[PDB]
Amino acid sequence: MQATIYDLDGNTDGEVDLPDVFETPVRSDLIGKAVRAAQANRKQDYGSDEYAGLRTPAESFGSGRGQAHVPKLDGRARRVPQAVKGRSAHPPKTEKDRSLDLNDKERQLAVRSALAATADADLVADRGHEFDRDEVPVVVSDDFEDLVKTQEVVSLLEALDVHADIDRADETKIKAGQGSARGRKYRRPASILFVTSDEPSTAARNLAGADVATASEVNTEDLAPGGAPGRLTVFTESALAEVAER
Amino acid sequence: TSKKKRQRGSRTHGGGSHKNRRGAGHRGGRGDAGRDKHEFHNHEPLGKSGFKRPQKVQEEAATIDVREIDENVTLLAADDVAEFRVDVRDVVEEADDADYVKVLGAGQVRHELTLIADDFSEGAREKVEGAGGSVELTDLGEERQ
Amino acid sequence: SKQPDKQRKSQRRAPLHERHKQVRATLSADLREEYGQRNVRVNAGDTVEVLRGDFAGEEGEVINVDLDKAVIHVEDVTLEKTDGEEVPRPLDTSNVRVTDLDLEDEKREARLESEDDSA
Amino acid sequence: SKTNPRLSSLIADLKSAARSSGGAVWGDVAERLEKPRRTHAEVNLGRIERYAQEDETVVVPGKVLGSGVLQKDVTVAAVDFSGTAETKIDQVGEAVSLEQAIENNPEGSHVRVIR
RNA sequence: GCAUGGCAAGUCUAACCGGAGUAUCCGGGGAGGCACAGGGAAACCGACAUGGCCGCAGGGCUUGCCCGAGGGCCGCCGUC
RNA sequence: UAUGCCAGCUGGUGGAUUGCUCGGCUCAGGCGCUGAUGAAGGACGUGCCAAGCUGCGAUAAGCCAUGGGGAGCCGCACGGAGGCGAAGAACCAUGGAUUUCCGAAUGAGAAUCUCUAACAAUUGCUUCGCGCAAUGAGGAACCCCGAGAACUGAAACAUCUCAGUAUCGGGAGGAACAGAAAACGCAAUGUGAUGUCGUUAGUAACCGCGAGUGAACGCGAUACAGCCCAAACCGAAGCCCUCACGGGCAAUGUGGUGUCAGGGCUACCUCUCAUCAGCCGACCGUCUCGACGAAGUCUCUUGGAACAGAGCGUGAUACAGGGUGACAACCCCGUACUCGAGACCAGUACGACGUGCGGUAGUGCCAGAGUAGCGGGGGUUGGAUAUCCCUCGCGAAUAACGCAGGCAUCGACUGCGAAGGCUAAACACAACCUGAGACCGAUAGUGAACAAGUAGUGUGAACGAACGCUGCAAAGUACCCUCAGAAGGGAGGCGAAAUAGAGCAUGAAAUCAGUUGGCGAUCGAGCGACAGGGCAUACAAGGUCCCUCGACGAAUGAC
Ligand SMILES: [Cl-]
Ligand SMILES: [Cl-]
Ligand SMILES: [Cl-]
Ligand SMILES: [Mg+2]
Ligand SMILES: [Mg+2]
Ligand SMILES: [Mg+2]
Ligand SMILES: [Mg+2]
Ligand SMILES: [Mg+2]
Ligand SMILES: [Mg+2]
Ligand SMILES: [Mg+2]
Ligand SMILES: [Mg+2]
Ligand SMILES: [Mg+2]
Ligand SMILES: [Mg+2]
Ligand SMILES: [Mg+2]
Ligand SMILES: [Mg+2]
Ligand code: NA
Ligand code: NA
Ligand code: NA
Ligand code: NA
Ligand code: NA
Ligand code: NA
Ligand code: NA
Ligand code: NA
Ligand code: NA
Ligand code: NA
Ligand code: NA
Ligand code: NA
Ligand code: NA
Ligand code: NA
Ligand code: NA
Ligand code: NA
Ligand code: NA
Ligand code: NA
Ligand code: NA
Ligand SMILES: [Sr+2]
Ligand SMILES: [Sr+2]
Ligand SMILES: [Sr+2]
Ligand SMILES: [Sr+2]
Ligand SMILES: [Sr+2]
Ligand SMILES: [Sr+2]
Ligand SMILES: [Sr+2]
Ligand SMILES: [Sr+2]
Ligand SMILES: [Sr+2]
Ligand SMILES: [Sr+2]
Ligand SMILES: [Sr+2]
Ligand SMILES: [Sr+2]
Ligand SMILES: [Sr+2]
Ligand SMILES: [Sr+2]
Ligand SMILES: [Sr+2]
Ligand SMILES: [Sr+2]
Ligand SMILES: [Sr+2]
Ligand SMILES: [Sr+2]
Repeated sequence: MQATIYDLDGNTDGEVDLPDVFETPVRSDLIGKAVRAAQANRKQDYGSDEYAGLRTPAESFGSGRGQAHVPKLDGRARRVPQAVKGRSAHPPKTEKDRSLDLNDKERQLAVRSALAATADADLVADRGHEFDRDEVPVVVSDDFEDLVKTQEVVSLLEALDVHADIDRADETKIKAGQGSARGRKYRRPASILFVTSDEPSTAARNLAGADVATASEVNTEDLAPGGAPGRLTVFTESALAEVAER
Repeated sequence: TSKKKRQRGSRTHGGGSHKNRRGAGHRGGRGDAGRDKHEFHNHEPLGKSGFKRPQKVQEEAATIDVREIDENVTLLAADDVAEFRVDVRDVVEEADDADYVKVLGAGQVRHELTLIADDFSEGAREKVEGAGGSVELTDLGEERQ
Repeated sequence: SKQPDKQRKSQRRAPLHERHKQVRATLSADLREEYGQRNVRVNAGDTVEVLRGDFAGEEGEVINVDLDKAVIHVEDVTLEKTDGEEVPRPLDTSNVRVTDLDLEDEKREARLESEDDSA
Repeated sequence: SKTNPRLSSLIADLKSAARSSGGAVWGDVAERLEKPRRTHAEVNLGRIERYAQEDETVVVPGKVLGSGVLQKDVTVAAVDFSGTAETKIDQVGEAVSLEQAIENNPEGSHVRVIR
């Protein structure tokens, strides 16, 4: 198909062939698998101290004093799992492999599949993104890379009737639970993904919910956050073409 | 829901009497204990058998069936097309870490072929010639006598 | 760091010279323009206006600045004890705004007026 | 509990066709695709060459692979083809998806099942 | 073993290298493994891309009669 | 109706629950030796008031210098009094001063003190004098060299296993160890020091041929680096101490040459950029620390408080995280960007100084002995005839010689020179620094969020808890009454709240006091389930139910 190209003023400026990958049938299960793996792979190993609760010579008295055969020290029960201050019976272990494998072909297929979900306005809308456009993804002239001020990217997005999504992401959620005690107090909706070619857009990155990537390494996660396909994206002239051979 | 997830409240988690799942006695001994006594069943029998020759006095032939060669003649365009002429050595994978290449005669040969290899099987020849073809024994192949 | 425990920790355990920044307050529009800064370290000479608590709206002279507890006392911003005596109600500088500086110290003034640095 | 959404749609389309048209193969192939993957067909070209005949659509309730030689000019309809399979077949005949086959022949007539 | 998914006469990379948004991730790396031939202690030799008959599903026809993948019973082939 | 049963209400007791996190746990990166110049550790001191912790050392929570920093300060610790600071204090970085006693502990002795100048003891050098030096002890583990179990598995058990594990002795470093072939043996016209990682592979090998044990060559990677002696031929041409004088060492050989691209020597060609020694000396990168740093504290409403809702507005290379009286990019610290310094890389890389690579011909001049090798006995190993080592005995050749290529001998072939030595980098650990987290969230997580190795137990080795939360602000309750009363009580004051008033957020159950409903001093025990009656019931969150009659009317079914 063909995709319309836009200049920094938001005006049309020709158009190009939308590469074939964007016609890859959408496979949400393969995409979900890909995201699930990337998420598991950055998780850190953990586990309780292997000697926790074992630093004691506590011994059981056995039968005779009308007492349960429980290891005790200084009249205190210890070591065993049912004992307060005792060891953890089956605790998290450092040796556990918390990574997930994924064949390269299966992963690459998912990237292509996620790329393709980006060109389906109905899907993009279902995913949740707020926009008032018909063509998707949004293709823009390579000059986009030369921008510097965030507000300039704002004007362009407003001109492109795509700024509504940023307003959507301009609301953080203060999570329920103890994540807060560990630095995970906030979370927020995912908005527009800017895919450039030379370097990620420093001008767009700070936008609420925004994500920036480069055609050479954009992955399943930026294309489909949380494994949900159809992210409202904005490619760069060259980014669009370079992404064709992924 | 998995089986594991359904065991809470069951008490014995599928073990039957709670006197069953204890130590190695419940397995009749650890590892292959009793492989000649209480658990001889389906176990390989005891004993020695044969011998082994030293690994550096052993030859490993790289083999291929005419069927493989013949089925890919056209595809193997990057290889001679005479009155096809094919040096099996340039065809067999793993033909490097092998001491020699041998052509076996499994399948059919629907073309006339001139095969060059370190050795062939009786049937490999009968078939190749039978389809108006020839067989050329390599120089290395000159170890038959 | 990004971890809440460490963030609070570094603040509660900061050495004295690093606590000056815990008693800084935003400058009035004029002063901001005048010294090219958005805020300053509140001194026991400055005049300030309360913009938040129960004393929001009042202005007064800073009578004391406690670095140990990172708080300030402002003239007339007080509480009445049971015996009747009047005592100061400590304020977080974050709820106040400096409307007039005490530049009796050449160093502070020099610091404020310098451009490469702030006071 | 199939996981591939496309496989699910195919199965749904296969049933719609078998119920609405005079075609029992489609409902048959559907019943087989509903079975576990391990039972799905994995057919090499050599087998299609041995039992297929022209003007009779070959239907594979599985996937077609590239071993062997196909010379007969036949139309093969499968759940999927390996890159090579689809290549060899297209040379002497034609490779088609069950989704296409179902559309060109809802009645599912003149067709031979191969596994 | 099984269920699901990729790829398929192949399949997968390991350590590790480059890139980067720097533990994630993108590209590279096929060393090596398993599969693609077996039998024999070894020396050593080396196989059905189908020859016959039943027949389920399915297809065809002029509605009992054909074609009949898979399957079943045999031939035959490699080797000790 | 007493004693009393069941349920609830008000108030306790208790500290569950919810929320909170100054502590843990684990991972990652960086970094990494200290001590006779007396360490690490301990004891005892040291403050205006000072018990504990922290700091410090008779100059005792500190003294001095330089830079930073800044109007405050006098640690944890929110008191009282007093003092210090523009003579620029506090605080921070770097460097310096002081630094009691015991402690390797070293003049001798000793439970931290005492007695009459001290490297005690063992060594090297030696001016033969403790004159100059070394050693000793510490360190989380990691590392190297020695000593070396058993429970256990084999369903018993002895070989075997657990395991060269636990534990013990000795010793080094920031990393250790190894290391430039008497190699390999994909046998080759081939590879080319050594670790390590992936693989080779649970393969070869071992084994009551049981259970079990278990490599290597190679290959892909990481990192790369190669040299020095002994002797031959020379023969004092030399080295160490001292400013010097001078002394000491050295013919039992200092020094030159040389080191398998064998060397030396005699005779030649050519030439050096090899090597070795020394000089100089980074970039970059990584880690940490630091400077700078945009934009609202606008309106109304609610509230004790706006960081809430509604309205208006703004920055962003900054929408990480935290703080601030409630959900904060724009109130404060920070964060992005940019910049600075230290540390590590590394005295390395580069560069430069000197030295001089190599080739021909001749020469049986030189080339590491209890060795190579064999036998007896042990251990160990996958090592099987074919692992490595110990022990007793025996014991060679001299490059024209010798060793190896998985049984022995002999020949051939291929490889390689043992019995002298050094060697960067790539790898292990985590004390220390920093960062991180689908980890735990106060009976959890460390034994330890608190006085934590604390209180406490044991003659000793050693053993070892529990204790988190007022409030926005102490505004931490003035005055009065009562009382033996700084108690407690009453009244009162503060605050949104005292049912927030001190183990002071919330405040379960067990259970206690008082009390409400139901039952109750002639009656019977798994305490109930299901039916049905009594009595009891504020609202809200349920709104149905009863009687006459009529309609419908299954099985069944009359007088
Ligand atoms: Cl063998
Ligand atoms: Cl097949
Ligand atoms: Cl080799
Ligand atoms: Mg515990
Ligand atoms: Mg919760
Ligand atoms: Mg200024
Ligand atoms: Mg002494
Ligand atoms: Mg046993
Ligand atoms: Mg090592
Ligand atoms: Mg046995
Ligand atoms: Mg072993
Ligand atoms: Mg080997
Ligand atoms: Mg042993
Ligand atoms: Mg605890
Ligand atoms: Mg309470
Ligand atoms: Na303990
Ligand atoms: Na792990
Ligand atoms: Na049991
Ligand atoms: Na390979
Ligand atoms: Na360090
Ligand atoms: Na004290
Ligand atoms: Na000191
Ligand atoms: Na000494
Ligand atoms: Na002496
Ligand atoms: Na046993
Ligand atoms: Na026994
Ligand atoms: Na044994
Ligand atoms: Na090879
Ligand atoms: Na504030
Ligand atoms: Na051994
Ligand atoms: Na011996
Ligand atoms: Na050898
Ligand atoms: Na607690
Ligand atoms: Na009742
Ligand atoms: Sr007894
Ligand atoms: Sr079971
Ligand atoms: Sr047990
Ligand atoms: Sr068993
Ligand atoms: Sr038996
Ligand atoms: Sr290979
Ligand atoms: Sr303080
Ligand atoms: Sr304080
Ligand atoms: Sr691959
Ligand atoms: Sr058959
Ligand atoms: Sr090398
Ligand atoms: Sr030698
Ligand atoms: Sr031999
Ligand atoms: Sr407790
Ligand atoms: Sr611990
Ligand atoms: Sr005792
Ligand atoms: Sr009162
Ligand atoms: Sr009736």
